[PDB]
Amino acid sequence: MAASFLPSILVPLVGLIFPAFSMALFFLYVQTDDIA
Amino acid sequence: VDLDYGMKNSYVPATGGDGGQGQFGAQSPNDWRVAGTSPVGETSYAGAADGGEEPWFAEAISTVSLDLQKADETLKAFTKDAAAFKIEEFADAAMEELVGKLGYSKFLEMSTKQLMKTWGTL
Amino acid sequence: PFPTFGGSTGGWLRAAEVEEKYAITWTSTKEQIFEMPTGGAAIMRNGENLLYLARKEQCLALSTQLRTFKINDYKIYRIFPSGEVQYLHPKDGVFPEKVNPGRTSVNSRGFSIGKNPNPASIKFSGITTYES
Amino acid sequence: SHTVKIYDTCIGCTQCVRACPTDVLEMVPWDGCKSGQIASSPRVEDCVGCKRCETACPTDFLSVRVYLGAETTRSLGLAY
Amino acid sequence: NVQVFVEKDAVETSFAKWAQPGHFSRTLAKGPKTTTWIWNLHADAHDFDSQTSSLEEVSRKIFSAHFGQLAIIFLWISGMHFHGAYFSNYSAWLTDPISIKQSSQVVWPIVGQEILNADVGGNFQGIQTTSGWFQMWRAEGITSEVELYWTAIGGLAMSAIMLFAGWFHYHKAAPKLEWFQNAESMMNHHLAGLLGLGCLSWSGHQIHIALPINKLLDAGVSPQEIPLPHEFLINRDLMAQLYPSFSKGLAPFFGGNWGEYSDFLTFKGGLNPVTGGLWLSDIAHHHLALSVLFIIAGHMYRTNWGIGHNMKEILEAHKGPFTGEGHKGLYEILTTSWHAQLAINLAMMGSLSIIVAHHMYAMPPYPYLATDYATQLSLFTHHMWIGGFCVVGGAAHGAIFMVRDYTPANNYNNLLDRVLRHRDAIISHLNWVCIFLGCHAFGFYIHNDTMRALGRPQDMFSDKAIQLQPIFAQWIQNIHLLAPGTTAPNALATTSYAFGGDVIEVGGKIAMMPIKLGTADFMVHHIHAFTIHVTVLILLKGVLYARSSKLIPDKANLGFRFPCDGPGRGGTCQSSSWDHVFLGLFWMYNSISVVIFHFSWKMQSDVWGTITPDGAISHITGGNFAQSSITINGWLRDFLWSQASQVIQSYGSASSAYGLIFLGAHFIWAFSLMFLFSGRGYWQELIESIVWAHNKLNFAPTIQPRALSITQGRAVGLAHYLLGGIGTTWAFFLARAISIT
Amino acid sequence: ANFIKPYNDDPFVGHLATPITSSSLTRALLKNLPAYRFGLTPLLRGLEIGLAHGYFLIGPFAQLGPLRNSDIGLLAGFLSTIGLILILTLGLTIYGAAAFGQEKSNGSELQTKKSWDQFKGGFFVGACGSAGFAFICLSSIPTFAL
Amino acid sequence: WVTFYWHWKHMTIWGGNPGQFDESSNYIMGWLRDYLWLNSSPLINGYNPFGMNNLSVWSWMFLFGHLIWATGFMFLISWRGYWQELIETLVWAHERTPLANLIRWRDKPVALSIVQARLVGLVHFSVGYILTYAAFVIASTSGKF
Ligand code: CLA
Ligand code: CLA
Ligand code: CLA
Ligand code: CLA
Ligand code: CLA
Ligand code: CLA
Ligand SMILES: CCCCCCCCCCCCCCCC(=O)OC[C@H](COP(=O)(O)OC[C@@H](O)CO)OC(=O)CCCCCCCCCCCCCCC
Ligand SMILES: CC1=C(/C=C/C(C)=C/C=C/C(C)=C/C=C/C=C(C)/C=C/C=C(C)/C=C/C2=C(C)CCCC2(C)C)C(C)(C)CCC1
Ligand SMILES: CC1=C(/C=C/C(C)=C/C=C/C(C)=C/C=C/C=C(C)/C=C/C=C(C)/C=C/C2=C(C)CCCC2(C)C)C(C)(C)CCC1
Ligand SMILES: CC1=C(C/C=C(\C)CCC[C@H](C)CCC[C@H](C)CCCC(C)C)C(=O)c2ccccc2C1=O
Ligand code: SF4
Ligand code: SF4
Repeated sequence: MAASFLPSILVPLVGLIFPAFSMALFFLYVQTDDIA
Repeated sequence: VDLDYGMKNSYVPATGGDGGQGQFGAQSPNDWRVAGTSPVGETSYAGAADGGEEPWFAEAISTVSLDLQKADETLKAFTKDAAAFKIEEFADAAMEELVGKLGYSKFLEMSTKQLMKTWGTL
Repeated sequence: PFPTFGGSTGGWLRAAEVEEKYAITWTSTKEQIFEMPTGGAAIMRNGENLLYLARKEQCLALSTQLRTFKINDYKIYRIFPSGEVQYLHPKDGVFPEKVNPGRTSVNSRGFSIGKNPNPASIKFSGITTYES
Repeated sequence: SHTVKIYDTCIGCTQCVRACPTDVLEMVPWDGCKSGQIASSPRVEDCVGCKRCETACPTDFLSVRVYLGAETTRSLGLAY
Repeated sequence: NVQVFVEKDAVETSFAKWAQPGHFSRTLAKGPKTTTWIWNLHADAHDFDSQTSSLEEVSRKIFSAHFGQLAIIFLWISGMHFHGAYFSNYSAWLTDPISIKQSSQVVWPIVGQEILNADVGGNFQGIQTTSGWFQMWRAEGITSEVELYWTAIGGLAMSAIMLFAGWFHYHKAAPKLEWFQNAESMMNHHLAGLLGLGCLSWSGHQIHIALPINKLLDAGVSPQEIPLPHEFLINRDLMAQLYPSFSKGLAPFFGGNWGEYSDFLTFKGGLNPVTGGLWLSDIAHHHLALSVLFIIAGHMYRTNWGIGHNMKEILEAHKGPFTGEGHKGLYEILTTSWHAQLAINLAMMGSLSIIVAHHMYAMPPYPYLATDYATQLSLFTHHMWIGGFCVVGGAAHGAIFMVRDYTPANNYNNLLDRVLRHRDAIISHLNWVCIFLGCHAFGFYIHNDTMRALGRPQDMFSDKAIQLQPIFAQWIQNIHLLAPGTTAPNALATTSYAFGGDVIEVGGKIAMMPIKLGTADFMVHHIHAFTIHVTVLILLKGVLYARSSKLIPDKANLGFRFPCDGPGRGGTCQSSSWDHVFLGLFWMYNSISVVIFHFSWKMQSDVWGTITPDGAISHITGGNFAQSSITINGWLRDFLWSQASQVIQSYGSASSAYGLIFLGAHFIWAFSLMFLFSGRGYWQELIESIVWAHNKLNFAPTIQPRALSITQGRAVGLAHYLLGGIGTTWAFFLARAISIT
Repeated sequence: ANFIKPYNDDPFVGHLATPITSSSLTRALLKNLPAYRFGLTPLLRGLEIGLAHGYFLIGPFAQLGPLRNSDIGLLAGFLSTIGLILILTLGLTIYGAAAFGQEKSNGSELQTKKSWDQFKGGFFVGACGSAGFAFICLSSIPTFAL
Repeated sequence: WVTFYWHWKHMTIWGGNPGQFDESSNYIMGWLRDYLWLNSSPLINGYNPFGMNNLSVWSWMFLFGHLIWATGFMFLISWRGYWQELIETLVWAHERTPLANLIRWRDKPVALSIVQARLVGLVHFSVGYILTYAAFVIASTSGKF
């Protein structure tokens, strides 16, 4: 393992996985009927 | 038939910038957020109409109607206080004379002196 | 007692089934064409007519049009999905534009509009100046 | 729901009531003016906020004031 | 019974009401209390149906106003002829149409503006004009400035006659409403008389005057040696020298041997090789056949002699199982509403203007028009703009009909009623079509820009890559190219060389050559489809939701033109049908702008240019359309940035007026955004502070200053937007085309 | 004579019975599609729908994707199809969570949380398997020559 | 205006010819021709039919900014009532479409509010303005010097 691999590892995680999960979480939070 | 059925909703009026629930209620007591259409033989929500062999247009079938008898009865129920006020100012049997002699809507529409005039006839 | 109408895409939607619906009834003394607020023309029946609409404003627009026909007996109801009815208009049997004894004033403030308090004077109270 | 207030400069001309498209307003007896009536807004749950009532009001400044607030299905004028 | 009913001395002639501004309006008649009054006065001046409830009076006002418009048009034409007669190089241009630049406007020497008098040739200095006057005059047979002077004198006479006729038919002899409601007789006269006799008489002029004069002029005869036009009338031998069948005379016409006239009534097609325009003999045959067709068409409707069709009967019979009552009620609509008629007629006239633009570029009808690239560009662009405005106006007046003249009682279960009954379906499907077209058509360009930027040319939509060939258009082009011998066997050449064939060369410049269609043409045609569909969406929504909607159920009671119904219901700004016209105008501007840019670039890149006697073709922009027009960057760089060179480098030359107008149009376009982006509440509040300053010095108008109304703010913003954008394109096109021609 | 009438003989509902909405073809088709067909378990509805969609979804990726001209173009198209199916499955999952809540479902109707989870799982399996089947079919295209 | 002034004066200084600014800045056509048009050249050729260089990202951002600015015009010019009426037909279409009406929104679709549309138009306008000018200034300065 080397740090030079990190972009091709991390960029898909930051630009695809993270926005998708963040958007799904925000959608679920805004659709929740009782938050508190 | 309850008269505050509209008011008994889940709308909680805010403390500012909100007129609240007025004479009939701010919103329906029924949750509008229901499911979409459903397969043949199934219902999407509790009181949904069975679209039969065409469930995709199930929401175009009416389960909410107003039969004329319910209309007359709710007319009387919702205006019972106004009629009570009109007999209170014109003055049980007298109200039954007036509302059968000329009508209930007409009894609401007339004036206490005018009803004192029509009570002159018998 | 439905008027003679061939239908349109402008009628009520799922809300009429799940949230609320409106009905207007009236008595016509002849068969006459009128304008549906949802688009298109319908033929009133001689006698009682009943019409279902998605909004109260549609019912009142139709009633305003009925007034041009010399028809003043129209009644407007709200119907909930359970089948409960609310008699809405005219609420007391008398049109709101005609003053009626037994009505109580609602939402009056006993001063001219220029006497409402200053916003900075009610900060963090949760109220607005027009409600205090 | 929107807020509709009547101030005591009302002259009971009934123009706001005739202007209202959703029947929010009505005339009630009152001894504060020559006409012997004042405007009232008992049914603010049906107010859409069009402000036709304010357009109709002849006083200076207005005697009926509509303050827009919490939106509902009724106040948004939704047929759906 | 078709009869003439006229009331005499209907309206007094007097200047009293000229001194009472706003007399036509009951409200405006009381005089101004605020500056709003002033604006209202101009807005309601020609709104005749709001000035009176009588249809007869509206008809009379419309008739007289039409005469006034005709007088103005005659004045304009007469002025053009007078400028040709006294401020032009027409005589010099006649001798050498190729090297002399047409010019019919001269400027006075003042503040240095005389630089605008370009060295156009022919011992003449002036402005190069692009409206095609010289080509039209040469096609008519005009060879001298004296003929132009007489045409101008007649134009003045006709202008005065139209003005008197308008005064007479308003104030002295005003027809009754029953006269106006004569659709059958009006159609019979306008088809047979106006169109048929017009075509027949113009064919007479072309056969007797224009044809021999142009045959001589093409043959190289000097204009000063060509016989005067009346000699061709009084000397059948003069015509027999040119067209031998004139030595037979009219005997073949009444004998039926019309083939004898084949020498001057032809079906050649193509273009005249000397002039680069259509053969005048083809044009004469065309006008003669059209005259016959129109005269026939003008006997269809019944007036007074039993025979003929009743329009109401025909309309009433056309109904089917999908359409209820069908066309019943339409006749009553179109004979009682001026707005319904105007909607139809504006739609038709605008579409016709667009058609004119296309047909006049592809089949150039006048001599030496095809190689006058400035004139071709200006005529195409001008007629495109006129057509766009007229189609939008037709939409607007349809909306006005819906608001004001539509009656539910007269439209029960007919086509109009059923359209109103499925407006939601219509608008939802049109909305989806617009999204589909926009996404795909514009996404092609966006995809291409991204691919080229990423260094992936092989992934683009292009001819050299993933291809989008307009195969249907190509199939049609091939069919039209093969037509002359087979499906039009009597045609000697193609209707237009744009479909295929040789290159038509005039003076070393290309008049017309085949216009090939590839991937770039596919993309741009789908952009055109997209913009038109969106414009239709806006305007059809304005018509179908003019009376009511789920948002505002009583829109018709608010009228055609109102700013809004208040901030309630979420906000109702621009819900009126006038606002739909307002938005449709922006979209029409977008559409026509794209169409004229497509024309300009495609013609410069693939059609226009020079051609050596050997055969080597050098196009104006070197054929860059195919690979540059497939990205937005290519339009920004290879079209706008590159072709703006002439307009921005024009200072200090005869084209400097174009650079100035380019800048001023940019300025007015940006100035419009102040009105379009803001609202009158702000401006009224600012005016309060300014009125304060005036009051602080003891003076202020009793006509209290007011910010423009909401609707006037929108109207002003849009008017300046259109003026600015269109004028910018105008200056840019004119500088570019004068350089390249 | 009249091929349009109000839907359900109700003039005031916003719908019309036309040949498009109410022809025998339309009714037979719609009643037989797995989203509506009587008697299917939610899992089987999901499975049939996934099988239908995953098969055609591979085509655009295989034939037009960036690696279409490489010899692993089909494999890349399959991978792209699987990624699209995962995106759609996330959509279905969060949709079910929003539309039905997280409480235990009281019924077996498709428009319930447990049934929708079954339907979503069936869709994922059907779509991925169908993309794989299309990959196999596209690995060897028959010319149909005797 | 401020940054245009700074940039043009510095570009003419850096280019060795201050006299071009000194003479052409006195009329608007000088700004349009000698500042914007003349200095657009390396930016608009970051990619073209012949290839691309490292300025292609700025060319793309330039067009991106123009597009965002123009899209902001839509919110600024067209107002709410039109859009609300259109969205009404969209709701009708979705409720009446088989296999799509299996799915329903839980938040009723409405047009953006009056103030919200002003803000959205302003944000699009501002972002487009900034991105367009940043691309121009960076690309023109770096592709020339
Ligand atoms: C806040 C400043 C900041 C910004 C804008 C970026 C931006 C970037 N980083 Mg870098 N990174 C940062 C700080 C930052 N980094 C720090 C402090 C470290 C040391 C831990 C790193 C370690 C790092 C590595 C190893 C790599 C990147 C890479 C990248 C690029 C791709 C994104 C990615 O996959 O990273 C993944 C980032 C992380 C795993 C750690 C992120 C740590 C920062 C502090 C998160 C910042 C949160 C932020 C402030 C929240 C506010 C923003 C929001 C409100 C909009 C992108 C240019 C990739 C690259 O260079 O591709 C060519 C890459 O391989 N970053
Ligand atoms: C078709 C429209 C038209 C247009 C746009 C032009 C335009 C022009 N003409 Mg041409 N012309 C025309 C028709 C037209 N003409 C016609 C029909 C004739 C035959 C009469 C001529 C005969 C002609 C000649 C002989 C000459 C021109 C010239 C010109 C140029 C200078 C005009 C000028 O500044 O005069 C001066 C402008 C004024 C004095 C402005 C006065 C405006 C009045 C006062 C306002 C009117 C408003 C309203 C009607 C009145 C209300 C108040 C009232 C009741 C008191 C200009 C390009 C000149 C030229 O080309 O020079 C090289 C020139 O010598 N024209
Ligand atoms: C603001 C309106 C406007 C203006 C300023 C112009 C200006 C011009 N037009 Mg254009 N035009 C317009 C609207 C306008 N047009 C519209 C709406 C149409 C569609 C009908 C046309 C169709 C048209 C044609 C066919 C021609 C022009 C030409 C011209 C140029 C010469 C002017 C002239 O006197 O030619 C006089 C016109 C002719 C000599 C030809 C007229 C032939 C048409 C078919 C006659 C139709 C008349 C008919 C009765 C109209 C009723 C239509 C019917 C369906 C009811 C000038 C640039 C001419 C040109 O470009 O010359 C270089 C030219 O040939 N125009
Ligand atoms: C046959 C052509 C025709 C006719 C006879 C009419 C007639 C009418 N229109 Mg219609 N309309 C038309 C075409 C026509 N229109 C077209 C092509 C459009 C699309 C643009 C429209 C769109 C339209 C709208 C939106 C409205 C009308 C309205 C009207 C009515 C009022 C007219 C008025 O009082 O304005 C008075 C005339 C003016 C105030 C002049 C305006 C000047 C314009 C805006 C700019 C001129 C620019 C100039 C040429 C360039 C100068 C450049 C220089 C300064 C550098 C009248 C019935 C109004 C109505 O209420 O109907 C009942 C209305 O609201 N029209
Ligand atoms: C350049 C600026 C701009 C843009 C992009 C738009 C875009 C649009 N306008 Mg608007 N408009 C504009 C200026 C603009 N307008 C201005 C200045 C005004 C004031 C006059 C208006 C007034 C107006 C009216 C009155 C109407 C429109 C309508 C529309 C829509 C047309 C339907 C369509 O094609 O959608 C397709 C989308 C596009 C064409 C935009 C980009 C498409 C991309 C390139 C391809 C697909 C990408 C995809 C979504 C992936 C995105 C990835 C992302 C998640 C990262 C479209 C969204 C109409 C409408 O809504 O009809 C349904 C409509 O009626 N506009
Ligand atoms: C909107 C127009 C548009 C179109 C048609 C394309 C097309 C393409 N893009 Mg491009 N692109 C676009 C805009 C567009 N792009 C935009 C706005 C951007 C951002 C700037 C890009 C950025 C981009 C990149 C970075 C790449 C592409 C690539 C591609 C290619 C592969 C895409 C793919 O496989 O999708 C898959 C498609 C689907 C899964 C479904 C397509 C839709 C189906 C077919 C509709 C079917 C409906 C049906 C007929 C309805 C009825 C059916 C029945 C039941 C009745 C393809 C040629 C890739 C490439 O390599 O190009 C060569 C690539 O790497 N694009
Ligand atoms: C290529 C041009 C543009 C094509 C657009 C869409 C291509 C799809 C094919 C549609 C053509 C046939 C339409 C039905 C066939 C047709 O021509 O009419 C057939 C039929 C006519 O019915 P009847 O026989 O009752 O007609 C009696 C007549 O006298 C009318 O009174 O019309 C209908 O059934 C309703 C028409 C609405 C049908 C809506 C279909 C979708 C329309 C698409 C929008 C059209 C755009 C054009 C606007 C100007
Ligand atoms: C350009 C111009 C102008 C001029 C115009 C003109 C010059 C015109 C002319 C026109 C003409 C000059 C016309 C003519 C007409 C004619 C006609 C249209 C005729 C017809 C006829 C027929 C129909 C025939 C028939 C017959 C026969 C066949 C046989 C037997 C006998 C008879 C005779 C019956 C003016 C000044 C206005 C100004 C503006 C521009
Ligand atoms: C008919 C018709 C039509 C339409 C068409 C279409 C649209 C079609 C489609 C089609 C399709 C769209 C198809 C699909 C197919 C699919 C398939 C064929 C699938 C299969 C699959 C499989 C077999 C799989 C399996 C599996 C699983 C499940 C799991 C594990 C793995 C495996 C692989 C074993 C139209 C309109 C034109 C009209 C005419 C007629
Ligand atoms: C600038 C602007 C104004 C202010 C502009 C006004 C009031 C126009 C002023 C027009 C002048 C007064 C008429 C023409 C007169 C000349 C400019 C000066 C000559 C002065 C005298 C000879 C009359 C609005 O009122 C407005 C309203 C609604 C939306 C947008 C806007 C808007 O953008
Ligand atoms: S509030 Fe205004 S409009 Fe209403 S009654 Fe009072 S004075 Fe008249
Ligand atoms: S006053 Fe202006 S901002 Fe307010 S609703 Fe009307 S048009 Fe919109």
